[PDB]
Amino acid sequence: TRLKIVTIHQEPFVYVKPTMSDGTCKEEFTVNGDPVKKVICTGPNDTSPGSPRHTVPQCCYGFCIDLLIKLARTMNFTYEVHLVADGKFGTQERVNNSNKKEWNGMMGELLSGQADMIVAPLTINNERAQYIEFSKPFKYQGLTILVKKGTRITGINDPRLRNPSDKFIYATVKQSSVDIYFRRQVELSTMYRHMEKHNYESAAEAIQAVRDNKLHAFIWDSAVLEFEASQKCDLVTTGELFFRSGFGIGMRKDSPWKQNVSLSILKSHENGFMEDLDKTWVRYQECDS
Ligand SMILES: O=c1[nH]c2ccccc2n2c(S)nnc12
Repeated sequence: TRLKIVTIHQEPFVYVKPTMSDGTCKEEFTVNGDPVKKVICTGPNDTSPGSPRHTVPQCCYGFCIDLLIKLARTMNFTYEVHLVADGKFGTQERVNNSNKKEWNGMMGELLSGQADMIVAPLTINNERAQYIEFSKPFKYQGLTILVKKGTRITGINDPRLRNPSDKFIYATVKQSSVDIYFRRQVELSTMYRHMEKHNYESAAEAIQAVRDNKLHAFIWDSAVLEFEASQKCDLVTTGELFFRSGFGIGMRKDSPWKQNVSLSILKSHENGFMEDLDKTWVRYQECDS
């Protein structure tokens, strides 16, 4: 009767921290002085490779955890939370050198029944929606560009992007959905020729490169980038959001929970719950002084 929830490590939607020796979560508080709600999430012990605990209890919290808690109380279900084993959101890939394709990441865990519900900043798109159901979006999604403050880029149609040169370096994260999407679009091939020269192994490295003036612009999720930029006085996002969609809760097709998850989200938009989440989680009060 208890739902298996899969989520993924992605601040500020889901923070992942160790439990204490007792197996409890450290008591912490929000800017408003409310207790941070924390759940126990088991997941791959990436922090301690070599540990005899391969799958380890950890403390999860953030925007998506508050939202999970709201859903559970509103729809009266119990749950246990785990972090996706391969650390991925989910793409469809050929397996075993055949023509059979399988989803990995959280998409795969949902389809195989290792998860009953995906609660994460999971981007709604047409290909995913062929295989699962999304709720109404709890938050809107798009890409944006991270730059040093002062750098002016209008957005995706900016000439320094559309007509690239070594004078203005931009990039994204290798093997991310952004990377995979860009590399397959005829319309983006000129941009991609530039980007594949500069793509970074991880978002954190790319963000640091922008601070270090080693990368001029980083193309990534706008929620992640706006969160990161708010921490740093010398970092800003710039240009119009682009390639937009929304984040939704994911469930298997014809799930008995789908309508109720959507109604709960619509209620939360209307009553100010979602806006309160945005206030609590999404932006620093001010840049580091
Ligand atoms: O559903 C997603 N959500 C994502 C949210 C933030 C950053 C990357 C995300 N992502 C990637 S890469 N691939 N799928 C996703």
